[PDB]
Amino acid sequence: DRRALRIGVNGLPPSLEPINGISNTGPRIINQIFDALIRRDYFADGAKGNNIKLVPALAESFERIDDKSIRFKLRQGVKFHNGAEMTAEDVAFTFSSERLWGDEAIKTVPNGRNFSPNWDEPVVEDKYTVVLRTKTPSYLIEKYLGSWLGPIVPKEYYKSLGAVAFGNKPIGTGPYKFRELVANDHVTLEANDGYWGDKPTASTITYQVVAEPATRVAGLISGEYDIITTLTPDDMALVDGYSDLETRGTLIENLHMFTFNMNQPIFQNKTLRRALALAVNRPLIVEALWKNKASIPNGFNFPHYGATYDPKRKPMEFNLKEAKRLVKESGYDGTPITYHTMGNYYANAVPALMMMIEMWKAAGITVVPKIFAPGTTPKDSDILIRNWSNGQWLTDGLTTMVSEFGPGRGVQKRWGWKAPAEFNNLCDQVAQLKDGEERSAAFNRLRDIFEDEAPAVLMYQPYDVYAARKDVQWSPVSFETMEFRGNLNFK
Repeated sequence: DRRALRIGVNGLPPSLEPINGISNTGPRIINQIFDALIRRDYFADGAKGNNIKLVPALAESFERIDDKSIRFKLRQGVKFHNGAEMTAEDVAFTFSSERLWGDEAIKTVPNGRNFSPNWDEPVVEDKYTVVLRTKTPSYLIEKYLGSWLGPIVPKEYYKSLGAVAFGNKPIGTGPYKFRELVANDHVTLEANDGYWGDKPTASTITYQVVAEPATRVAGLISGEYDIITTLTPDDMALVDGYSDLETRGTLIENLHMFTFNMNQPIFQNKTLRRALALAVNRPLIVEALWKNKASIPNGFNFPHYGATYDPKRKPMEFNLKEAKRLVKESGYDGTPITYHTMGNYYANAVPALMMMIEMWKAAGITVVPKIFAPGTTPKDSDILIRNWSNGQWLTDGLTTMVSEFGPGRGVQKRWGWKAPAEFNNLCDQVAQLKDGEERSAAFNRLRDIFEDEAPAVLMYQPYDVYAARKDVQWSPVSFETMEFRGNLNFK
């Protein structure tokens, strides 16, 4: 009989429905209940959990048929946890206007269109064949289907409950099936021994909420948990001291930044935005708070972007001489500028802010913290500077320079960034182009416009730390999720 796995977690997601559950805490549970048509093989070819190789999963085979359509041949006889057979009807429903991207659908799945390409209606050609397609050119359909957008839901069962009720009683095809949810306390899953893939190695997996990281460290020391989540490099020394325990860390595909409400007169133009960007000494922050474990990216550029990653890109400029020149050029009069942060919701948010307040003071700018309480929502008119984070969810450069800072999106529409026409033309174009010299050059150029305009200032790629018993073999992956397929063995 297999061991029961117990994971001490920072929290539980608001839903277990694949899109509504998208969060720092959802994917780790959702990845076990559901399968996608394509799976990202993080450990392929000896990689330490960071490979972007996409391999077929519920799709037995696929063939791209033109610049915007892919014919998928599905695995036959695969069952959902309730006994329903997985067919083209279910895959077409998953990426349909009715469930995901239509006007009525986004009323219950609010990010269904935001995390999707320009989908056209799926076409069911036979019981196990479906064409997934876009209205305009798209060579990213494969990447979107291998992302957190991809999980396949059962048509009849999902339709009879709806997105919110499905999220509290989810049915998928994955290696573990939903047993129970006690809101903000635990989610228990039980082994799906009818799983089309490899036999699950745990009898059950419990995701138990433990708000305090110190209480989680004690839970691992005592024997309440096998694996614990959401630690920082400072907690590594206490855990490693125990010979039967060890820390397991990795860089995650997320980016910490600060952004500006550009409707405010002081941030309507790029001048003072650039001054605050050039005054930030990023290695001094990563040395003092992240134990040099965080990585400072060279532009809005990451190795998981694949063919749109530029390793020869120069790092982001730190120049206090230029920063002081821009402060005076902007007409900045010395009024304190607020920096909103909901405490340390993002790791090291307040200590990073306090370090930057000194670096901005050196440049001639007074920035004060506006530490808002959990449960509060500051009104947009009261925001000058605010911290933010963007999960780089696709294995492509589109997420999040285009998906967040592009045309019609919130940074330009809600926060007022007047982006140059070239940025919006290249954003619309790179969504359509296939990987080549033209696509890679357009991203390198978009990155340059991003730095000149400074609608956000990138700080660093965070370092996520897990801790686990040495008798549980599991390696983390470079994304905010947990993968147990070919990566969960008990000693």
